[PDB]
Amino acid sequence: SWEVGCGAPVPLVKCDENSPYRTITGDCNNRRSPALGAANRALARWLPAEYEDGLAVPFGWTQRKTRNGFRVPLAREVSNKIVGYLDEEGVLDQNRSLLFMQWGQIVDHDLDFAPETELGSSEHSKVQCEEYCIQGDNCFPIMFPKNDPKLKTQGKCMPFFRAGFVCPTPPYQSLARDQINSVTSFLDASLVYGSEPSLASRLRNLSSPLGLMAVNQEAWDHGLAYPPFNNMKPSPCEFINTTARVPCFQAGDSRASEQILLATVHTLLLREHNRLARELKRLNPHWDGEKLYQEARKILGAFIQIITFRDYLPIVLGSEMQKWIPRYQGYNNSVDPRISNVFTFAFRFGHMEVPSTVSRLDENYQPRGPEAELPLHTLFFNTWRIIKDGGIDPLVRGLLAKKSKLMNQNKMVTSELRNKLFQPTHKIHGFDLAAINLQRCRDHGMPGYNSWRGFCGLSQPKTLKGLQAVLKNKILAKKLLDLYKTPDNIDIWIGGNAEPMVERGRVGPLLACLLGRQFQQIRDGDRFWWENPGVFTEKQRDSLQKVSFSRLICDNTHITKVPLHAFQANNYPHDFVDCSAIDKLDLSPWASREN
Amino acid sequence: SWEVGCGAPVPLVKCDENSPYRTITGDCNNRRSPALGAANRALARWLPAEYEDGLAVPFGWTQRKTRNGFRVPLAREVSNKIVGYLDEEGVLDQNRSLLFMQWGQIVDHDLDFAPETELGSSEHSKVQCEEYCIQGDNCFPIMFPKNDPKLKTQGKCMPFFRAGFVCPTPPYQSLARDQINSVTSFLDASLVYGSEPSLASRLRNLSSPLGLMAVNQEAWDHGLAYPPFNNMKPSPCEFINTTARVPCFQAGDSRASEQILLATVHTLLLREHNRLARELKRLNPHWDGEKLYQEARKILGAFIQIITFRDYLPIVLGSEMQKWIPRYQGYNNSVDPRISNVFTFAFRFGHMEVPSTVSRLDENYQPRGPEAELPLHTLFFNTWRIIKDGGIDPLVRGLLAKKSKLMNQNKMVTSELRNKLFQPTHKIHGFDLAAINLQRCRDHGMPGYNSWRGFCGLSQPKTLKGLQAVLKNKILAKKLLDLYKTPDNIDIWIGGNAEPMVERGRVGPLLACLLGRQFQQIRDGDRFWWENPGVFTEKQRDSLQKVSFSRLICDNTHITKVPLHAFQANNYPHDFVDCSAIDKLDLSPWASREN
Ligand code: HEM
Ligand code: HEM
Ligand SMILES: *[C@@H]1O[C@H](CO)[C@@H](O[C@@H]2O[C@H](CO)[C@@H](O[C@H]3O[C@H](CO)[C@@H](O)[C@H](O)[C@@H]3O)[C@H](O)[C@H]2NC(C)=O)[C@H](O)[C@H]1NC(C)=O
Ligand SMILES: *[C@@H]1O[C@H](CO)[C@@H](O[C@@H]2O[C@H](CO)[C@@H](O[C@H]3O[C@H](CO)[C@@H](O)[C@H](O)[C@@H]3O)[C@H](O)[C@H]2NC(C)=O)[C@H](O)[C@H]1NC(C)=O
Ligand SMILES: *[C@@H]1O[C@H](CO)[C@@H](O[C@@H]2O[C@H](CO)[C@@H](O)[C@H](O)[C@H]2NC(C)=O)[C@H](O)[C@H]1NC(C)=O
Ligand SMILES: *[C@@H]1O[C@H](CO)[C@@H](O[C@@H]2O[C@H](CO)[C@@H](O)[C@H](O)[C@H]2NC(C)=O)[C@H](O)[C@H]1NC(C)=O
Ligand SMILES: *[C@@H]1O[C@H](CO)[C@@H](O[C@@H]2O[C@H](CO)[C@@H](O)[C@H](O)[C@H]2NC(C)=O)[C@H](O)[C@H]1NC(C)=O
Ligand SMILES: *[C@@H]1O[C@H](CO)[C@@H](O[C@@H]2O[C@H](CO)[C@@H](O)[C@H](O)[C@H]2NC(C)=O)[C@H](O)[C@H]1NC(C)=O
Ligand SMILES: *[C@@H]1O[C@H](CO)[C@@H](O)[C@H](O)[C@H]1NC(C)=O
Ligand SMILES: *[C@@H]1O[C@H](CO)[C@@H](O)[C@H](O)[C@H]1NC(C)=O
Ligand SMILES: [Ca+2]
Ligand SMILES: [Ca+2]
Repeated sequence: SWEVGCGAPVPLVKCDENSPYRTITGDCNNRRSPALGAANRALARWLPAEYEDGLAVPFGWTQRKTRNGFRVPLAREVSNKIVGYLDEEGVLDQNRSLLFMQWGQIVDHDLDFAPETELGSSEHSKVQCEEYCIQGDNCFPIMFPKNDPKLKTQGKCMPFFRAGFVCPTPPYQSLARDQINSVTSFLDASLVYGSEPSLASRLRNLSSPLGLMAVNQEAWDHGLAYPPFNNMKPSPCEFINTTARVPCFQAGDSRASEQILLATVHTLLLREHNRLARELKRLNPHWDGEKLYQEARKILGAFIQIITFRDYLPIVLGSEMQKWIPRYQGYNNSVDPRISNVFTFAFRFGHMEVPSTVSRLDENYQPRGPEAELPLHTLFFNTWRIIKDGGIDPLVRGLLAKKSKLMNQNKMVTSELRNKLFQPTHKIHGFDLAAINLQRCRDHGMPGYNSWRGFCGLSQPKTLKGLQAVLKNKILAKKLLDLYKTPDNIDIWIGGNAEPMVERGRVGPLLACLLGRQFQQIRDGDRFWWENPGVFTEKQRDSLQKVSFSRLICDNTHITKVPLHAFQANNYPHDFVDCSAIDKLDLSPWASREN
Repeated sequence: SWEVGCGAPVPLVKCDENSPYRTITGDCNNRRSPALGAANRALARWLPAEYEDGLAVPFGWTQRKTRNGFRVPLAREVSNKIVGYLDEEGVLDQNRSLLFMQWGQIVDHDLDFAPETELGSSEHSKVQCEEYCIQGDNCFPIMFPKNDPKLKTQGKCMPFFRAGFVCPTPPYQSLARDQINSVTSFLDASLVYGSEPSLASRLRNLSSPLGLMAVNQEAWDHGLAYPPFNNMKPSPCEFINTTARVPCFQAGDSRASEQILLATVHTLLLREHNRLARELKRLNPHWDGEKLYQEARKILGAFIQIITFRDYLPIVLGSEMQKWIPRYQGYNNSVDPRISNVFTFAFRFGHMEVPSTVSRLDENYQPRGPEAELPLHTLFFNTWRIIKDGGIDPLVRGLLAKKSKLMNQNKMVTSELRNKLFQPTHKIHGFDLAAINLQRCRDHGMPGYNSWRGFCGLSQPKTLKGLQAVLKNKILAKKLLDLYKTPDNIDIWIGGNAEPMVERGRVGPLLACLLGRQFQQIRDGDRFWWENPGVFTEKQRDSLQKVSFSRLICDNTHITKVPLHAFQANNYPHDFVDCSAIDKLDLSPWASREN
């Protein structure tokens, strides 16, 4: 039967039909099922939801209940007992640029986003959670264990809310809970253009009839632009440095400002749009604005798919790609292009690759000034360090020359992320990303480590001597279940990352499986995948295989010497070459001849 | 309506059932229904709650919904246009002592306390209501009209927190909201003995046999008692004058020290008890420390009741007393003894009987001192002016010799109360009792004015020519609805207080009703009312029939000249006689004898 409980707000689009262009909402990619893969629809489930009341309450809610006959360890304890580490000494991946984790957070962002629930924009229930730590309704506090340093400093807990679900979000019911994905499952640069038409036009210079993205009129970077400042007052980017008074940037996506390096690449993508539109305009003079805006948007998306599948995914899945992402072979009209719930917890591995400091290099890539080397922690929702401090050129260099953190079984998440996190809703710099990642698993109802090791075809260990075989490490295998008590209860985020990394990759057996599949599907089920016949022509493609992130730099900044392979470890004199040694993306084929 | 309801936090006890003594909590009075009339229950309702969303948002909080098709007047605006005046001359009630005014406030405090809501305990939210004046779930501001003084001087609005409701304290749903009465509904002098098991005890000197209430050990008044100071740091009493640094008095009821005059009678009471206990002890040598309290505590309540129904009510109601309060025909157990909500707004008529200043007289009832007449406003929460500047003797001569404030359709409430009211919570001296009152009606869900004229079975005016016939004042009737636009929307408090006084009484036909009905009720449903058989003996009564407030003054102060009728006007020295001229209350009939 179909006890299809309740429905949906949803921008209802009617498709065009023959149009050679992508819709904003994400609809119509599919002819037999339109809304399949669009924004604001429940995340998909590869495996049945696992809640305490089997229907919607998270494990670790009604203390006096267990799973599989045990008490689920507090989120914050899992973090301390197993996730943290004090000494940053030589904890850096050595064949991976910082760019390697920045491009990650970007592709993640183009694929998913489960809105937190906040009804409340005047509200004090908003406060019964930050100030009293009382579980009830959407408030699901992250309690602290004994002798947790935070206790003498911030309170009894860390405010935390449940992720919105389909249908409303308020007085919730009926069938097994499924949370929403407010973005589009396609690598369609929807972080640059948006997911709701309403906002996709706000982003637009629509007074000049030459298709351009709206840009800042009050701030500059050597005659180069920054995204437009966001409207809404009580923005956090202002709070950080009350004096400076420079707000967050506004982009197709709403997380663009979390950290100064994220904002930076958001600027390159915004910038590449314009070089492309202007260019096309000059070549196809008769072309009209709307035509420019989308031929550009199309060029750009092709870009995010080629960098992502040619340069980025090989080196994550490593030797497990050929196995999961077979070589492309046409639109498989019948493949779920949607993002599964788990994916959004399996692609969080990146969290473990964020270094504890971001540095600014000066034209010869030398640490510039008295404060070129800052703490990751003083960079969340920070834009003034950009507007009022050298622009983003010195930051882009950092990304090219400095390396990312390497996932170490006994150095998982830097404290800058596990102890001093800034949440846009709050005032302190004392939240924890690891703990959040852990309850958030429970909020969404994920099944356990074993039920997932299963989904992939790997042994489901039960003996502590068994966990050791997989994790290839005793003391980790031990600390782990002195907490969970059984392999069947370990949270996927942690349980997955605990595994050693596959050959020449950056994630193990289970993560490789969950990512591999997901990615293949949004690539085989996307009607606009660039390589699929019709979306572009033989000659347009030929020109597209020559793009590179290195080239992206050369055309939108004043950097001059850059690496051929922006994603691997590169020292400054040798591994760098002046831009004229690198391919250019010939937009000639885009030329349209009249008669 | 015979149905179920929210059974929230209430001290639970077991009815002994044959104890000749009232419980402190008020519980067990009623045999068939225990709770009835108990403290911390929430207020009898005589009419439907009227709220804007039919459940809990005050009328006039959502800035666009109406009442009966019309916008509700700002709380403060009514106060400026109607309630206030600038000449305090000729405003004195020629035939009513200041004491009149004062006994009314004692009888009220014995009957009802609706706690306003929250505190927080280190809160960022008390701050969001006294700075930005932002509306929000517990904070319902009082906004300042345009062209109002307070604007230039205090700010945008003055703080106001809705009053406590019954299932919760914090935030939620389903039934018409009701406020809590934290004091026993019977006239049992519990402003003295308290309404809580735990406080009730602490308030007594258990370090002796003698069964007495504990007195202050740091300061005495000419060899006489004072109540003990209150622990509470961030005390209002000390803030007034830091140099003096004299804390608030601790009494059976919180408000005990809002003003020098109230805190005063609060001592005569306290002293009355210790006397009785002491006295009883010698006539009954073998009694118990414990038997001493409540034989006295019984003697005391009975005292309140008498003065209230016998010298006091007969002059508030006047020719409407027989109509509502017939002669006692004994305990009618089928009568709801609880205080209705409206009573708590009907009784505030006394807010308009407070004169502009408070005096201090020398033993010849001559102004005593360089600063005898003190403007009222510098007396809210004042204690040092007692303990340190004179004693209570000078004040009590004040009450007996000075006059109250006559209610006058033109001068409603003193400016010492309209503009300069002090609240314990906050710092400045610029609040408005009148505006609090009006705001407070909408908070308590008070049905409109007409909905009450009807309830008492009186003409309901619809037109302006209609409202003039009742108020017997054209101009007023006009000012009133140039603001309310319709008789239906006039806030009870004012509308009630607007009607011209009844014969030989001090309230209009409406209030006469409300107040008459309420009082009769707490008297006919109180199993312990004194005239009731069993409660006190035939002889015991015959001796209680002579208690007088003049005698109270005598036995417990060093005043020797007092009037027979302490409630009306009395000029010195013709209306004053020697304390030897007034009766004494013989306790000989309380003499128990062995076999
Ligand atoms: C600071 C934060 C980052 C940089 C130090 C960072 C980085 C990444 C990378 C590199 C990712 C994948 C390659 C990635 C995936 C996802 N993140 Fe994370 N992130 C920072 C801070 C946050 C915060 C706060 C959140 C919200 C967490 C919550 O669940 O409440 C966050 C989330 C995510 C996320 C969820 C997307 C979604 O489903 O809505 C990823 C897939 N990041 N991040
Ligand atoms: C100062 C205050 C007084 C002295 C000038 C004063 C006096 C009286 C008298 C004489 C009353 C009866 C004849 C009387 C009744 C009630 N009051 Fe009032 N009062 C002073 C100050 C206040 C403040 C502040 C309040 C709270 C107002 C609010 O609505 O928030 C107050 C209340 C009341 C009240 C309500 C009891 C209740 O239902 O909770 C009376 C019946 N007074 N007062
Ligand atoms: C708040 O944001 C301010 C930006 O508007 C920032 O002010 C600037 O920072 C420093 C003050 O210490 C000065 O800048 C110089 O600092 C180093 C030397 O330490 C130089 O190498 C740099 O080139 C740079 O010129 C600026 O004078 C100052 N500007 C202003 C207006 O103060 C503050 O640092 C921020 N304050 C906080 C607490 O975050
Ligand atoms: C703060 O409270 C003080 C009382 O605790 C009060 O001071 C009192 O008033 C004056 C001191 O200024 C003294 O009274 C008079 O004393 C002799 C008469 O005997 C006169 O010659 C003096 O000039 C003075 O007028 C009291 O002794 C003094 N009380 C105490 C305990 O010191 C202040 O007036 C109060 N301040 C405010 C702002 O209210
Ligand atoms: C660092 O990573 C690079 C990137 O993969 C490695 O070079 C690749 O090596 C594989 C075979 O192992 C080849 O398919 C490619 O020709 C190489 N790609 C690039 C971009 O160079 C390199 O071997 C790694 N460095 C070390 C020391 O292992
Ligand atoms: C929209 O596009 C127009 C066209 O370029 C922008 O106007 C130019 O702005 C630059 C720098 O701000 C000036 O040097 C030129 O003089 C302007 N050109 C013309 C023809 O007026 C405009 O700034 C853009 N606005 C937004 C919000 O992006
Ligand atoms: C002041 O008010 C009281 C009560 O209203 C008056 O009391 C009545 O006075 C008249 C004499 O004029 C008689 O009807 C009664 O004997 C009194 N009853 C009471 C309870 O006192 C009082 O007398 C008024 N002042 C004057 C001079 O009448
Ligand atoms: C509690 O009651 C006792 C019993 O009388 C009080 O004790 C006497 O207090 C007087 C007055 O200060 C002293 O002169 C006596 O010396 C005390 N006698 C005894 C046996 O203690 C006591 O002061 C009272 N305390 C309180 C706080 O009320
Ligand atoms: C797509 O589905 C078809 C239909 O069953 C099948 O030929 C094949 O498994 C899929 N093709 C690709 C390229 O994935
Ligand atoms: C007792 O109260 C009941 C209920 O209000 C009422 O019927 C009647 O007035 C009273 N009975 C007598 C005999 O007075
Ligand atoms: Ca997308
Ligand atoms: Ca009482």
